[PDB]
Amino acid sequence: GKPAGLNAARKLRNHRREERWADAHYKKRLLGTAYKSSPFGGSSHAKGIVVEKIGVEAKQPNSAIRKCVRVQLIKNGKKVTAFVPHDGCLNFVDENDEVLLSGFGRKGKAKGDIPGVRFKVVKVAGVGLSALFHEKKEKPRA
Amino acid sequence: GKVHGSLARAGKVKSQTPKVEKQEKPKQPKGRAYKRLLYVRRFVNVTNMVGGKRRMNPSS
Amino acid sequence: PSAPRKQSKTYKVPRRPFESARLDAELKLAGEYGLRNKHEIWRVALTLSKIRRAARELLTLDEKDPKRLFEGNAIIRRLVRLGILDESRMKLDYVLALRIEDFLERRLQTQVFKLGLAKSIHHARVLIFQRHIRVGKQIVNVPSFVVRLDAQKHIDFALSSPYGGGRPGRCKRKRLRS
Amino acid sequence: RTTGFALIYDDVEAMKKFEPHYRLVRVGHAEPIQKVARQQRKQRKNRGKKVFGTGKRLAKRKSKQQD
RNA sequence: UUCGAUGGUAGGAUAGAGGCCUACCAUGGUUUUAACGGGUAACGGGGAAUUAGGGUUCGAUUCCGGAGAGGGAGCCUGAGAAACGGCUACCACAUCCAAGGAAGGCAGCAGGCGCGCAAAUUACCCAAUCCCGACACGGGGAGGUAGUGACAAGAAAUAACAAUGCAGGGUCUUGUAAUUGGAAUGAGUACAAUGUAAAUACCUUAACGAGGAACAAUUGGAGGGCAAGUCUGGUGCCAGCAGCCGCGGUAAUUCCAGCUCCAAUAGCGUAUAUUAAAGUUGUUGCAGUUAAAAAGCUCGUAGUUGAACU
Repeated sequence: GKPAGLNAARKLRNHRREERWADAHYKKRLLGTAYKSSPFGGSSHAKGIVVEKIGVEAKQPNSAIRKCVRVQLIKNGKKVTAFVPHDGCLNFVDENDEVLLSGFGRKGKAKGDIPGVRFKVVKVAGVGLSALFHEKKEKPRA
Repeated sequence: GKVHGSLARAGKVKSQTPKVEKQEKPKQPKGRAYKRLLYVRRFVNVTNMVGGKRRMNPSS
Repeated sequence: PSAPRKQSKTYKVPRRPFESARLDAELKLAGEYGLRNKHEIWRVALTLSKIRRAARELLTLDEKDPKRLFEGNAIIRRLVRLGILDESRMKLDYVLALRIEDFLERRLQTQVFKLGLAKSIHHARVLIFQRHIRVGKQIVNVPSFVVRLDAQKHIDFALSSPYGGGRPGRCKRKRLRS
Repeated sequence: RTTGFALIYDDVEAMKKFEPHYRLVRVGHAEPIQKVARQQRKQRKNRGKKVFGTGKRLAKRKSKQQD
């Protein structure tokens, strides 16, 4: 079973220290992967430039076009994939719009049927989504 | 998909849907009056009960 | 400057946000006592939990202990003075059986509503906000004024203001003009 | 209720001697002081430190070298 | 352990002990109780968040101690500095040059550029705390005060007294009011006193200051989780919605428009980090025949545990 001696504190502490690496949560914190190879170095949001738009296909059992775009980060140089939440915004969003990218809400995991996408766009041209949609704000003449 | 993208058919229903104007309505109390109105419509002026329905937004 | 000024939160959010057996009681209490929102309910629950926790930490010790005896009185005097406990019948176990209902009936708003001049607790709250209330020697402009057992006899109308006379005017003067 | 402090010096010399300047101005015993701004005073002090001596010698030497 | 690593003698240097340094003499010191090396997106602590308990995470930051003043190195003054709003030389930058030269360091208070998801005035004053000096008298971007904000905590505007018929209820009382009207009205407007170095503000001051755009409350959701529609119109596995399950192929309570309802409230949602739940780190308190998991087996030293009896 487990050691139960009064002088086995070192043995118990060492075994717990070795075994805690098997924990998925502890490993993801102690490896530093957020600052080592992750697209986001712990940042909640990051600015980027739109590269292109990709029509990803939904997985089973759904079937639709996800209306995604590809965005190149300006502070890291890593090319990632972005998801536009609403409908009819890919026409408004053109190349080089200075978009803002954030997480999806699954702690960096793909949400729903969208394959291989982990980020979502929040602002376009520095004005914010759902503002130009309701015709409250307008895209600057850039 | 694969190497394709439908950037032209997006927002079809939103673009083609009819648009109507919101119905006009006078002012409505907000705050403690709203709490009193909810209290007054909850159980002291029961109109939708019997069977435990407790419906506040019945369908028509 | 030299040291930070201590600040703290007084209201606590329940673990379950939409319990039916809890929301109905909170709505019933709010409607009965004319509370602004449920922030008052959270604050009262928080201080009651603090008092209950202190009493439990006291009661987990044996009797005749100097610490338990010293601290088991101070809470009793505070409760008796504030009127949360009755005029008598204390046994250092009544502290664990308090209710939000009695804590809320101990506020100044309940007392002014009970004496009257408003016909409703909402109008009593309006009176307490309008500074027309004369609770005690010093005017009180807060419904959450916990009133002791000594300041319940000085409550009446103000010398000034139309309800006390002194040339009301205002809307009366406007009607006189028109 | 209106509360405050009262400091009777039971004399005129004692009050006029041991009293803050703003308190003296409030009682209005003497006229106020009209001076330059704080920034102007500090800049004048800096220029005065930059110039060594009385100050008119620099003007005299400048006049000699430029006339 | 070369070029000091461990110890002895003697000397030098230091304000002072001391391999701090030097000459000689011995090979010593640490380490599986993890020495040494490497990483740390590591200044340390008082402390903070969650809270049955045990624990987990954070702590640049109002208090204490250490380091730095672009990176090093040296030095004068001074009791006290290896000082940078003291000096000197190199390294990387910036500047006037008449081309001979000269000259610096805001990780101080303000303000500018750039990196940025991310953070304020080129303001007033030494009046309060204290500091410095020859000293009641001077100075102090230490410090006090204010301008700016959505958020850090505490209190509360958006109402309310009646006549009125209907649904009523049981002669006392609630609601829909295309209704009235006299009331208490505070936000502001002005002024006076107080406040303060001067103010701002708070408190406080008569007095002007609602009959409806009165001086329009928002944020999300309304299938389960989890509370509130199978309601009316548009599309028809398309647009899309969607934290997961999941809805959509002409009856769509889950897509977008209207109506209403539910939750919090001048606040709500979203993205990320963390904590509880996680008895999925388990000393308390996990599990190992079949879900992940008993070394093929044995000996054996650290390590752990060790019959009774005074």
